[PDB]
Amino acid sequence: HWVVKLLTCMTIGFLFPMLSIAYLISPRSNLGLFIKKPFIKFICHTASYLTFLFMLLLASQH
Amino acid sequence: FSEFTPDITPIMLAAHTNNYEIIKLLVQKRVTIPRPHQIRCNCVECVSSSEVDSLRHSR
Amino acid sequence: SRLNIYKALASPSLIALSSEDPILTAFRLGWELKELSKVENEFKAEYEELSQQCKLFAKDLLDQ
Amino acid sequence: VMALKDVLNEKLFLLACDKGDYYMVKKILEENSSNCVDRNAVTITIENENLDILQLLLDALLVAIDSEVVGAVDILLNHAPVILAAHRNNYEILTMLLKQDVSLPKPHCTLCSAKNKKDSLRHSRFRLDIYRCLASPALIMLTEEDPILRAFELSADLKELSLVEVEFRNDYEELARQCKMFAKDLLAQARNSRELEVILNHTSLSRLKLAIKYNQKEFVSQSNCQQFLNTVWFGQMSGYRRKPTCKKIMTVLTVGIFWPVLSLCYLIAPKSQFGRIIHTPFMKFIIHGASYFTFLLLLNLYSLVYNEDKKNTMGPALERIDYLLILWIIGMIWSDIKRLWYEGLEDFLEESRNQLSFVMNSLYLATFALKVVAHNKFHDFADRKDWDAFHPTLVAEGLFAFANVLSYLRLFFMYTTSSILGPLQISMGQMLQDFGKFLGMFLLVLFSFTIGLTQLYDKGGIFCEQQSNDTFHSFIGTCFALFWYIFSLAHVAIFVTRFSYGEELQSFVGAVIVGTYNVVVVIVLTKLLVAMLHKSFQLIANHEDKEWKFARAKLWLSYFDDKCTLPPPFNIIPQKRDENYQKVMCCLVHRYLTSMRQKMQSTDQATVENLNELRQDLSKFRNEI
Amino acid sequence: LKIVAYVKYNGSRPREEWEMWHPTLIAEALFAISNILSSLRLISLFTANSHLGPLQISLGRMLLD
Amino acid sequence: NQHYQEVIRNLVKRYVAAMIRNSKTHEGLTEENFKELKQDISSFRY
Ligand SMILES: CCCCCCCC/C=C/CCCCCCCC(=O)OC[C@H](CO)OC(=O)CCCCCCCCCCCCCCC
Ligand SMILES: CC(C)CCC[C@@H](C)[C@H]1CC[C@H]2[C@@H]3CC=C4C[C@@H](OC(=O)CCC(=O)O)CC[C@]4(C)[C@H]3CC[C@]12C
Ligand SMILES: [Zn+2]
Repeated sequence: HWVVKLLTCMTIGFLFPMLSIAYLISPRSNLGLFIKKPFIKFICHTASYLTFLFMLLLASQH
Repeated sequence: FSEFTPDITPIMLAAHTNNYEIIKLLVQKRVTIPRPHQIRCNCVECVSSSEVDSLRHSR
Repeated sequence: SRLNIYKALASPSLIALSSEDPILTAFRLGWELKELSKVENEFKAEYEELSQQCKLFAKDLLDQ
Repeated sequence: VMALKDVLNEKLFLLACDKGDYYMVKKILEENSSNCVDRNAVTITIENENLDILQLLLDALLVAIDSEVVGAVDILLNHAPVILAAHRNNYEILTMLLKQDVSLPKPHCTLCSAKNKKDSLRHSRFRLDIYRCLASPALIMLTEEDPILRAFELSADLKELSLVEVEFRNDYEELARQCKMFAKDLLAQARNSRELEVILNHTSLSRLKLAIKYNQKEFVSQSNCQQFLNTVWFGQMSGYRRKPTCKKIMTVLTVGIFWPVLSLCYLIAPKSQFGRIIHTPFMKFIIHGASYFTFLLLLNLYSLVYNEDKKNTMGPALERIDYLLILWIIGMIWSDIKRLWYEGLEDFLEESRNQLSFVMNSLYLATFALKVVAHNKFHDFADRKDWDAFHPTLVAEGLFAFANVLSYLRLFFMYTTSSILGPLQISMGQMLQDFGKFLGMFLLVLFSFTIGLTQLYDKGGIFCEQQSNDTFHSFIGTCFALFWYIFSLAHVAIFVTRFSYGEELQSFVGAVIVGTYNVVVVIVLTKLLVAMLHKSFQLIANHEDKEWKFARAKLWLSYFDDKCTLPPPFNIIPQKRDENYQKVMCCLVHRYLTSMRQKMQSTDQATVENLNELRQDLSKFRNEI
Repeated sequence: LKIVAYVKYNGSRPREEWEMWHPTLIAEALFAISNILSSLRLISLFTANSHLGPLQISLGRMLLD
Repeated sequence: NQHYQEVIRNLVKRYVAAMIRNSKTHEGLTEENFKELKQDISSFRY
C-alpha cells in the first residue's frame, strides 16, 4: 500500500547523511554499495535538496 | 426453443421488416392488427395484464 | 525527383530487405527526413509523414 | 549510389498442391514411389480447404484453427491447441476439441519466481495467454454451470491484474470489458417477468446486489434490469405512475407532511393498512427525507428563539430546543453503526454521504460536551466583549456553526433521484478528480513565492479597513495575502507592497515579485485548468446516462432492506430453485447463440462464395477425369 | 556583493539614511529572488509521479503559444 | 555482431508475415484465384 512506500521513502531519506559518509569511507562495504542503487540515490538527492529548502525556510524567519 | 415471442403475427413481422412487396401480399388477405389503448388507460384488462405480467405487456 | 528518391528509400520492405540493421537505418533516415521538412517549407507534410513511417517501422520491428 | 542486395520434383510437388491438383499429385506420389519450404507441403493444402487433396496427402494443426477451418481440424483430429481455439472465440471446434478430456493450469510461488529470473517476458506472455482463453464467451457457456456469476467474478479478477501489471494495462482492461458485455447480453434474452425474477433473485435480490458490488454498470442499465427495479421501488403503488404530474406532487406533499403520524402508526400497529405504508420503498424514502427536513428547520429556528439576555451569559443552560436536537443526533448516530455493522468498514467508508456524516456527528458531540462543561465551570455574568478569546463558550459556538454547513451539504445525494438534475450532479462529481491534480502544482507555487516575499519584508493585515504592509511580516500572513489574489476581484491593493519608511528599491522589487505571481497563477494556471475541464467533460458526456442509472440504482437498493425502517428520532425508541435456474439458463444460453449468429452472419458472402467453390471443384474434376 | 559591502564599510548607520543603490539592499533583494527561484526547481521532480508527471509535460508543451 | 544478426534475421521474418495477415482483413480475392485454378485445369486439358 502507498503508506508503506511513503514510510520507507521517509526512512531512507532521513538516513541519507549516514549513507553518504558510508559511501565516502568505503565503497567496498555493504553500506557503500547500498547507495549505488539508482532509486536510493534519487531518494538521497531529493532528501538533500529538501533539507536545503528547509534550511532556506529558517533564514526567512530571521 | 421458439425464435419469436408468442404475440408475433405474420403481418406484424412483415411490417417490422418494412418490405413493400411482402406487406402488399399479406394485406391482400385482409389481416388485422390489434389496436392499442391510451397511454394512461386505467381499465380492468390493462390493470390485470400489468399486475400479472408487466414485462410481456410492455413488450 | 528528390521527393521520389526519399519516398523510395523510406519503404519498410526495402529497409527490411537491403539493410544490415534496419533499426539504425530507420533511426537515421527518420531524423534526416525530419530535418528536411524544416528546409523544404512547401513539402513539409510529406516529409513528416515519411519520418513517422520510419519511426512506426522501427517500433513495429521492436514489437516482434 | 548504393546497390541493393538481399542480406525439381519437390517444386513440381509444391506447385501442384497449391492450385486444386489432385490426380497428378497422385501421379507425383506414384513417381516418388518408384517437407519442402517455399512448410510441410501440407499446410498449403490445409489453408486451401482442399480436403480431398489433403486426405490424399495424409494417406499445421495450429494453422488450421488460425484459419477457423472446421473441416481441416476435423480431418486433422481424425487423422495448447485448445488455448488458441478459445482465442478465436468460436463454438464448433471448441466443442469438438473439448470432447476429449482437456485441462488448463491455473495461474498464480517460489518455483514461479525461479522461472521469472530466467525469462520474464515469456512468463508474462503465458499468463496473459491463459487469461484471454478463460475470458472467452464461448468457453464460459460450454464449461461453466453459472455463466452470469462466472463473468462477474472474472471481470473483477481481470481489473485487479491490470493495476499490478502496469505494462499490460491496456490488454487486461480490454478483457474485463469483454466479460462485462457478455453477461449483459445474456440478460437481454429474458422474455417475461417469471424468467426475470428467477435470474435476479438466485443465491449461490442477491444477483442484483452482486452486480452493484462488482461495478457492473452495463448490466444495471439494461432495460430488463431497469424495468424490474421500477416495480419493486414503487411496490403496491403502481398507480402512482398513472397519476398526472399535478396529482403526483399532492401525494408526495401529503405523505411528507404527515410523516410523524405514519411513523407512529407502524410502531403500534405494524400490520394495519397505515402500518404497511412504510414497507414500500418509495414512501420510506419520502418519510426519511421529510424527517431530515425538519431537523434543518430546527437549526434555523435555533437563533430566532434565542433569548437576547443569554448573549451576555457565560454559562447558559440547555433549552428545550436543545434537547430536541440531542434526540435527533443520537438517532442519526444510532443508524450509522447499524449500517456500518451490517456492511463493513470499507463498504461504508466508500460513499461520500457517509463520510460527511462522520465529521458532522463528531462536531455535534463536541459542542454539546463543551456546553455542559461550561455551564458547570464558568457561570459568571459578564459582557461578551470581556471574555477570553479561547473561552469554552466561544469554542462551542465555532464548532456548532461549522457543523451546520456540513448538515446542509448532505442534501446532494437527493439530486440523484431526479431525472433532470441527476445526470448533471453525477457529471460534476467526476470532474472533481481533475481539480485535485491542479492543487498539487498550485500548492508549490504558493509556497515558493511565500518564502521570497517574507524574506524581503520581515527584515524591514489585509483584514483592516486600511490594509498595510504588516501582512508580509509573517509566514501565515503572507500565505493569506497571496491566497486572495487568485480571484482577480481586487481583494488586496498594491499599496500593501510599499515599505512604510522608505526602501525605494526594495519596494519596487516586491511589486515585481507580486506581479509575476499574478501572471503565473491568474493568467497561466487558471486558463490551463479550464482547458482540461473542456477536454475531460467531453469524454464524460458520452457515458452520462449509464453512470447516472448506476448511481440511482445504488441509492434505491439501500431502501429495499428492512433493517432500517423508522426515521431517526423514532429509531432510538425500542435444489428446487437450482433446477429452475438451470432451465432458464439453458434457454438464455441457446437464445444468445442463435441471436449472435445473425449479428455477424448477414452479408452471406461465404454462401455464394461456397457455391462458387463447389462450381470450381466440379470444373477441376471434369477435365481431370 | 556581501563581501564588497563588508570591505567597503566599517561603521554603522541608520537604514533610513542609506542611498537606494547601497550594496546591502541589492544583496538582500538578490537573495530573496534566488530563494524564489530555488523553490521552483522542484517542478522537475514531478516527472517521476504517474499523476503529476503527465500534467507537467502538457504544461511545458503549451508554453510556445 | 553474430548474435545481433541472428535476432534481426528472425524479427524481419515475423514482420513480413505479420502485416500480410493483418492486411488479410481486406483479402476476399480467394474466388479470383479459384478462376486461376479453372484456367490451370484448362491448360492441363490442352
Ligand atoms: C508553473 C509555471 C507556469 C509558467 C510560468 C511562466 C509564465 C510566463 C510569464 C511569466 C511572467 C513574467 C513576469 C511578468 C510580470 C512582471 C511584473 C510586473 O510587471 O509587475 C509590475 C511592476 C511593478 O509595478 O512594474 C514593472 O515591472 C515595470 C514594467 C512593466 C511593464 C508593463 C508590463 C510588461 C508586459 C507584461 C505582460 C504579462 C502578461 C500579461 C497578459 C495579459
Ligand atoms: C508545498 C510544500 C509543502 C512543498 C511541496 C514539495 C513538492 C512539490 C515535492 C517535494 C518532494 C517531492 C516528491 C519527492 C519524490 C517523489 C517520489 C516519486 O516516485 C518515486 O520515485 C517512488 C515510487 C512512487 O512512489 O511512485 C514520485 C514523485 C515524488 C512523490 C515527488 C513529488 C513532488 C514532491 C512532493
Ligand atoms: Zn385499458
